[PDB]
Amino acid sequence: SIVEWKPFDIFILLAIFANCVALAIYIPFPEDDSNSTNHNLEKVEYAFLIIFTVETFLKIIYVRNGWNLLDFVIVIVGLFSVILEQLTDVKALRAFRVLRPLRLVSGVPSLQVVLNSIIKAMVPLLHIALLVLFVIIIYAIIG
Amino acid sequence: VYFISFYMLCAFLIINLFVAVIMDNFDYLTRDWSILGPHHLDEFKRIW
Amino acid sequence: KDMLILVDVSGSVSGLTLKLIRTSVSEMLETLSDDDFVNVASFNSNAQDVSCFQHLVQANVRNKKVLKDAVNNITAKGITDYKKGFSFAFEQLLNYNVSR
Amino acid sequence: VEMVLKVIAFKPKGYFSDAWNTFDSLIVIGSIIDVALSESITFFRLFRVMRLVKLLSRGEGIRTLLWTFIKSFQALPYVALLIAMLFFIYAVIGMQMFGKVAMRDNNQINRNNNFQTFP
Amino acid sequence: FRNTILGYFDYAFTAIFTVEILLKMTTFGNYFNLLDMLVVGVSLVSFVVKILRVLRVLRPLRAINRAKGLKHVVQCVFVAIRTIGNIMIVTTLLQFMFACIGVQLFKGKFYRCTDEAKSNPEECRGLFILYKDGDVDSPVVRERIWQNSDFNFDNVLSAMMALFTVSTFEGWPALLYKAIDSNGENIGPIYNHRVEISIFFIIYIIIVAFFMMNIFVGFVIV
Amino acid sequence: FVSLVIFGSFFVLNLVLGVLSGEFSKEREKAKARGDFQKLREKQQLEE
Amino acid sequence: SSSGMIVCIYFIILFICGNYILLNVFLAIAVDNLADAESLNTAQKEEA
Amino acid sequence: CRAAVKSVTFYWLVIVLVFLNTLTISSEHYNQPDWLTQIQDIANKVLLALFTCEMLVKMYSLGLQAYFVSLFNRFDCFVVCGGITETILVELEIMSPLGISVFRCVRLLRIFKVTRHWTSLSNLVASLLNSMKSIASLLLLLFLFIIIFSLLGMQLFG
Amino acid sequence: ACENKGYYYEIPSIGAIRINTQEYLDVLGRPMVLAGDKAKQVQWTNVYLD
Ligand SMILES: *[C@@H]1O[C@H](CO)[C@@H](O[C@@H]2O[C@H](CO)[C@@H](O)[C@H](O)[C@H]2NC(C)=O)[C@H](O)[C@H]1NC(C)=O
Ligand SMILES: [Ca+2]
Repeated sequence: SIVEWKPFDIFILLAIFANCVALAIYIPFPEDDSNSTNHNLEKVEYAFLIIFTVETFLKIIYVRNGWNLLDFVIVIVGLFSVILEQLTDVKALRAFRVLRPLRLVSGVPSLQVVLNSIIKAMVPLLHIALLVLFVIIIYAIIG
Repeated sequence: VYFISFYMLCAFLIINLFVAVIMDNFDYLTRDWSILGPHHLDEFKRIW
Repeated sequence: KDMLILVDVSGSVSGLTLKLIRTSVSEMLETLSDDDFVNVASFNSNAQDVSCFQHLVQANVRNKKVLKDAVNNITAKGITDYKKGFSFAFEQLLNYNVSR
Repeated sequence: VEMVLKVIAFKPKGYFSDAWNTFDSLIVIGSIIDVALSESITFFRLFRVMRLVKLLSRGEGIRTLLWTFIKSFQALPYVALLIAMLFFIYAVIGMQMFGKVAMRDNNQINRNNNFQTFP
Repeated sequence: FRNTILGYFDYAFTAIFTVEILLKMTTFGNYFNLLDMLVVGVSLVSFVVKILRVLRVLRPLRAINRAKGLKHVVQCVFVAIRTIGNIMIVTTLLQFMFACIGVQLFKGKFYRCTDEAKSNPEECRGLFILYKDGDVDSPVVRERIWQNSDFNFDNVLSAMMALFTVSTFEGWPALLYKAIDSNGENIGPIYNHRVEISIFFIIYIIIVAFFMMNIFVGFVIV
Repeated sequence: FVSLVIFGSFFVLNLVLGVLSGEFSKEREKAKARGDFQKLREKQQLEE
Repeated sequence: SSSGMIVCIYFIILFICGNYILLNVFLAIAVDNLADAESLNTAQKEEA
Repeated sequence: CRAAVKSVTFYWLVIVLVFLNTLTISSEHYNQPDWLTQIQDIANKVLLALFTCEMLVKMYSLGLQAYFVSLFNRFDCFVVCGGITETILVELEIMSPLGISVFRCVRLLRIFKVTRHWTSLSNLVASLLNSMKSIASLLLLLFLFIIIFSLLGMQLFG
Repeated sequence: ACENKGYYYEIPSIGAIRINTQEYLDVLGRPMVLAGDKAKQVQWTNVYLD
């Protein structure tokens, strides 16, 4: 009978930012090169994925909400990537970890409504986008 | 001065034409299809 | 001189900075004479010779051509390990099995 | 076949009343004469794609959006005259000044970009 | 030959306008009238000459007073210009401060030699061996010149012009990566010396190019 | 290419800018009834 | 050639969804904050 | 002394000092003559002294607690204090070659004193200052959008 | 470089390859000059084209 309210509701939100920071100091060296910082960051990512996994069973009581659906996807894909990476374009599958900073938008309703108001102003522009698509197709065929 | 003045004047005149054209369509750009409009009257004419 | 060229062939040296290394080694081998003994080795998490010599050679026109050809055929891949690279280089200068 | 079926069904005198059917004649006549020359030759072959908009523009959510803007561009034709006048005046002025600059290949004043001719 | 042929067309064309300008003066005796006498006047006086050849581009502007629609559209432009004159005084004053800041930051730091091996004016002299397209087997002898950048921040005017070019969003990455390499007062660049100097360009672009230009269009719309 | 830039870019950018500016006015006139301008007006009037 | 040409959809989504947000972040501010300046001015011109 | 502050001969005299402050900043150039830096750095101290005397006059003439309500006076006294700080800093054993150029920017802000009385500019400034919680909220979402795509590019093309 | 009596070099471009790969002989010549007049011996090179 797990209960959630405000005890860690800011703790997990700050952990999201800490993981975003840890994703910014990882230098992608060419041709599978690396240094000590990346070596430590791999073990830090292990611990960061542990916390996210530990917070998917307590928030399971959710399974249909879009935000929670993405939150569960960016955890299950990370677990699958870790599992299949340990038993070895594997390194390109960890590109789902950049959606974790996007998780922070749902934690702040004040900033969450702004994004909703931005997407809700995109429906009227769909006709113009559809017109642009036909113009592109016609000009490509003419060329 | 030739190129700077041309790039300033041309941009100002192009946005002047854009906003001038947009001004003529505030009836359609703020139509509010929900309540009423000439589209309903056209539909009525075709049905009649 | 008993020269021994250590070449970094790790991942980070791929690209323009490897073409500069291969040219630098080629121009460096031109400052050696028949009284000089040289060998070329490369390390990327594992140190190995870039050619068939495995030890110091007289660095004459015949031997320098082989080293130059092998240097122009190296590739960049892997991680960097200076501890393994320098141990390999220090071991080849302590050989004394052959003429130096 | 579609054209010959519509003409004998829509009383040709009235068939040219519609603007869509009259503009569809050129493509059909254009496409029927290119086949005979397959064994000056692309003028009609190029307009074979123009039949797309003749029926993929019937949605009255994108056609009215176009029409309300084309019908507004011609309602203000003197505004584009200012842009035309500005272009003419600046092109003519640049012609005397920078029209004698040499045409090289590695510069920005080259065979494709120069002030030598009014176009 | 075309100029000579077109030279006879103006002969006749200028006669007509002299006939009409005197014809109207018979029945009259606005600033729009002086321009008509000026356009035909510059073609007459021309009969240095380079300035009079350029000053006769006023011919298409003689139809402003002879078209009601064109005159009304022209007057609306000057009506709108005076209204947008408040935001022009602000975006010009704000650009001047950024130009002064850029003068303080990169005042004479955009110098470089022809070959990227000499990093001061003393060594950047004489000839040097240039290798085409990176090939070490195709050398060519070239002269090394210690030359400035095309868009520099030496004074407040060059800085203002470079900032204008940046605010037009054209060629600004080149200036950004040239300013990041800016090492010192009179010495050559170093690859990625101060990446953190990009904050100046980012702030300028956000404040002027993105904000001050969109506020202009919005104000016109309102 | 010249007709592609005029139609593809200049025509479309006019459409995008106009339609977007018609939604801003639509969302401003609807929020005017709430009293957002009233709160700004009373605070500005209570300063001088 | 090969299948490396499909990664061009990264620079297309970024340019399309980036230049669209910039018109909802820098134009939506000038037509909702400055649109009030005129209102204020007009309201301050009638109370003065 | 309020009769020498709320007058027309003092506001129109402060504008001249502000203009002379802008003139000494918008005059530096590469390889400037040695005689120009002397004028620049003597006008520096002299005009800074005049500005701090003006601040002392406009600090104890109407009320000290009513000045903090106005944002401009608190903003301008900050610039005055910063300016008086560096005069001894430069002349003392703190050279800071990069610190000399950075502060001139922080001391060239005194040009906003010619835009205080607009009534056509501040009317929209007061409107955009009220919507700061939305202005800084749209920007923080644009920054988050830029961060995610930068992190994604760091993986694909790193 | 100098914890082991050596010297450090920069080669940022092709133009610096020719000069920086021959300056290591200055360091190697330090013990020869400090020897004094015992290092002033005449040597003869291999046969080469002038
Ligand atoms: C030659 O090199 C080897 C290895 O580098 C030296 O080591 C000995 O090699 C010989 C033959 O392989 C054997 O005696 C042993 O395997 C090695 N160790 C010892 C203690 O002998 C060897 O000393 C060098 N010299 C000679 C003459 O072989
Ligand atoms: Ca490395």
